[PDB]
This record gives sequence, structure tokens and C-alpha cells, in this order.
Amino acid sequence: PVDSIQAEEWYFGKIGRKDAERQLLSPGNPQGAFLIRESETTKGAYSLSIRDWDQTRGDHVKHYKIRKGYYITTRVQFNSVQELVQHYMEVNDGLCNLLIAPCTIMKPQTLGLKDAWEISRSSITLERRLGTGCFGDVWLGTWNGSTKVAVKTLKPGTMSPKAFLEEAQVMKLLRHDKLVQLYAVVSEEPIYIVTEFMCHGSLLDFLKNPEGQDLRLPQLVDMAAQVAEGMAYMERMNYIHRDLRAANILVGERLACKIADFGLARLIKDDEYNPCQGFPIKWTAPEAALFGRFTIKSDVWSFGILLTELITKGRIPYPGMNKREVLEQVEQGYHMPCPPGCPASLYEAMEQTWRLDPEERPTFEYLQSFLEDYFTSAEPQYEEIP
Ligand SMILES: CCN1CCN(Cc2ccc(NC(=O)c3ccc(C)c(Oc4ncnc5cc(OC)c(OC)cc45)c3)cc2C(F)(F)F)CC1
Repeated sequence: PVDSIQAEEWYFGKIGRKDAERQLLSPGNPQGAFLIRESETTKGAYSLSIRDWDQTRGDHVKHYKIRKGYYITTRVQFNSVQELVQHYMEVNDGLCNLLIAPCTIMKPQTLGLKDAWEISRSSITLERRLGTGCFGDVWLGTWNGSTKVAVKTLKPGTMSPKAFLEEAQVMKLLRHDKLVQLYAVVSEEPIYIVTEFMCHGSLLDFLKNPEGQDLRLPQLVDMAAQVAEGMAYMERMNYIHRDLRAANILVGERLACKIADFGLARLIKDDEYNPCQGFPIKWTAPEAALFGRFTIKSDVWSFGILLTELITKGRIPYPGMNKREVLEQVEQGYHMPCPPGCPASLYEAMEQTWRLDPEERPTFEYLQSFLEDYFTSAEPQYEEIP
């Protein structure tokens, strides 16, 4: 609609508490940036998250509870949430700060010419080569000197411009805060694919670094919920990853995980990505490795293997078994035991993602909701009187 609350700039739907903090503390957001999100109690309850500043906490986010007219304090109540937001945007009446502007993830401005992603190569400056490959490099660079970006380049003569840019075409359609955001392209040789920059790089490297080794259990589960949130989006868009693994997850600031993929030249058919044509054995579901049945349910098997990498901080799956032993044992019903330090409840979700019947595996919508509400315990049974 046009008057509904969902159409407002500051309404962010049903995003996690940690996700609201990460987007509010992202660059470009002033002190007093806010958003309205749905809480965990019910669907009719809301929460207000504001970007504040203390000299002890630094730049942090304060969260207020909106319940039911709608109100934050019992003194002042309103008809709708939009009137509550309008009031606290005009009068700092008890809040930690006056509501200034809605939360915006500041993506840079392109040329605006109709390929809205085309930019002049003068605006991109390559700084450091992050990786090399048969078809091109991955660079760390800057766009207009300020914002840091990552650029995928195309080595001439190794790949057609259309087959290389097909990755950019797919990334235009897949737009989500838990997927790598495409920023811009340069369609003349040498071809550029400019995206957001995830400063910590691969999740597998991040887990094996000194910072990742000191990660607690609630932090690992939050990163797992983000990966499931990203795949739940691909589930809604009828896309599949085919290569879901910890090495294909990029980690940014405040443990912000995003879905990524590398080496897409094996999946090119007719300037399109066909997943069923010829993979990592220990991550692909057994029905995909033997019969080529690549579906979103095979990515759920991959996500279960990814959970073992997270809960063990980067351990190889199926230790001591070669690539041939795993495929024979998996078809005999074998899967990995409960990893060291993994709770029983989480290992139950892993076993569900490893059921040999792909249609009996959980959906990513359930996995996201499970991992997001993994530490929020159940409310006690109380009899509601009419
Ligand atoms: C059926 C097949 N299906 C089809 C759909 N397909 C979805 C798909 C397709 C293509 C991409 N594109 C990328 O992933 C990507 C794009 C550009 C760059 C520069 C990039 O690399 C880095 N980007 C950002 N920061 C980096 C930081 C680094 O270190 C500091 C680093 O080190 C080298 C690399 C960094 C990664 C993402 C997805 C997604 F799954 F996400 F939706 C999945 C498979």
C-alpha cells in the first residue's frame, strides 16, 4: 500500500536484534538513526532501536519496547506506530536521543544512466590483489577514495564478457542484506564486478584466526542464523547455491556474515548458471553427488556441514576419512557425531539436515527461525482466562 506501516522508510519488518544493531551502526547513519522492527514476543508487538552514544559504551544501539494504544511509556500513548514515530521525531520526551533519520545502508551512487550499475573506471582504484585465478583476480580497492570495495576482474582471452558478467546479472536479482551486495560494474575490457567489501574475508579463515578462536557459543549461533537467513532468501527466490560451505561465507564487521560464491565458470551453460551439470564431496548431499539432484534441499545438507565448521571453529568435516569413505558411509546412513562443545539441541538440527530423504529435511525458513530463537527459551504454560 501507500499508507501502511510497511511503506515507511524506517520500517524494517522482522529483522533480528543483532541485525538491527549491525545496520544502525553501519557508516552513513547519524547519531539518532532509528528503525522499527517486530519483536520476539508476538507479531503485534514492536521494538524501537536507536543509535546512541555514551562515552563508556561508545557508539552503541539502545532498544525500546513498544507494546499495547501503542506506547513506549505508560504516560504517553498513541493510535498507531507511525504517530509514535512522528511524536518522538519531534519531541525528545524521555528517549535517549531525538529520532533523526531512518536507518539507511549507504550504498554508493553510480552514474545513473539503461544499465543503472555502469560506472566510469576512473572512480575505481585497485589497491591490493586479494586472490588470483584462471579467469581473473579479486582485488581490494576504493570507490571515490572513501568507501572500500572488492572488485572481480576478468583476464582477457579466458572468458567471454557475457559469461563473466552473468555473475553480475544474477547478483542484480539476488539482493539481500545477508547476501554479498553488488555495487557496480565496468562493462568494457577489462571487465569489473564491484561489490561490498567484507573486511575479514572467508569465514573459514576467520574461524581459525586468533579472533575467531575466542568466539563464544552465542556468537557462533548468531553467525549461523545469518547464513540460514541468507539461504532462506534464496529459498524464496527459487535459487540454489550448490557450493554452500564455510569457505564461501564472507565475514564483515560485528560478525556480519554474508553468502558468497567463487569459481562460477564450472556452472556456465548458455550464459546462465545450471547447477545440475558438473564438486566438494564432504559438503554436497549424497543424492547430488551420485544422481546430480541439486536442489535447495541439498543446500540444507550443505548448511548442516557448515554448522559443524562453525561449532568447531574451522575443523575439516569427517576427520580421518578420505573422499571415497564418506560417500560410502553416508549412503549407509552414517553422519558426523556430535562435535566437541556442540549442544544437544543444535546437533539435533544438524541430524535433521542430514536425513537421506531430501523432502524430510528442514526448510531454511525453519532453520533461520530455530537458530535466531535458539537462546530465547520457551515461555511457561499459563492458563489464559477469557
Ligand atoms: C546455481 C548456482 N548458484 C547461482 C547463484 N549463485 C548465487 C551467487 C552468485 C555470485 C555471487 N558473487 C560473489 O560471491 C562475489 C562477487 C564479487 C566479489 C569481489 C566476491 O569476492 C569478495 N567480495 C566481497 N568481499 C571480499 C573480501 C575478500 O577478502 C577480504 C575476498 O577474498 C578474495 C573476496 C571478497 C564475491 C554470490 C552469490 C550468492 F550466493 F551470494 F547469492 C550461487 C550459485
